[PDB]
Amino acid sequence: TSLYEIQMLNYKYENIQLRNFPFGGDIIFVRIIRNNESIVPHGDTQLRYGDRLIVTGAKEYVDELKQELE
Amino acid sequence: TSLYEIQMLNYKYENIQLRNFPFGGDIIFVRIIRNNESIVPHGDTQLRYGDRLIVTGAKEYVDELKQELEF
Ligand SMILES: Nc1ncnc2c1ncn2[C@@H]1O[C@@H]2COP(=O)(O)O[C@H]3[C@@H](O)[C@H](n4cnc5c(N)ncnc54)O[C@@H]3COP(=O)(O)O[C@H]2[C@H]1O
Repeated sequence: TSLYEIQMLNYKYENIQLRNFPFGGDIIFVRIIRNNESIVPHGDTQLRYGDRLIVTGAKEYVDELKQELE
Repeated sequence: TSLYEIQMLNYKYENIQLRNFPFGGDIIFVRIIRNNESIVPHGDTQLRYGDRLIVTGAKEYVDELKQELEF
């Protein structure tokens, strides 16, 4: 698998924009599924509680990010 | 999530930075496969001749990118 899904269930990251997010490693947000819509994420895209994040990167950082976010 | 592969066959864009690419649409480069390895693309990342660009986004702009990069 190369596309992983992570739930954004951490209140500490609400309204935090991708351009300021402190990534656990080399990761790109491929899509964010929010309110039944699939968004192509960019720098000023803000995380929201309940977001379904579709991410790609090495399993390590993905796992790392997963722990912090959900 | 649809991903599309685009070959970087246009020397016009070689060495150009992702932060400096003129995007005319809603698109993200999910992966670049370069020198037999699969890499995660960022702002500094350069397009290099022969790159296999894996992209996601508005299909209309994917199509324009394919014109620019591999036609
Ligand atoms: N995979 C990709 N596909 C297409 N273009 C790409 C790209 N990765 C980087 N870029 C382009 O480079 C900018 C520079 O990227 P950078 O990684 O330095 O700087 C970024 C980055 O760390 C964060 N960001 C934006 N989108 C992101 C994403 N999908 N995943 C992770 N971080 C993102 O916001 C900073 C400013 O974002 P902004 O989009 O307004 O500005 C973008 C975008 O035009």
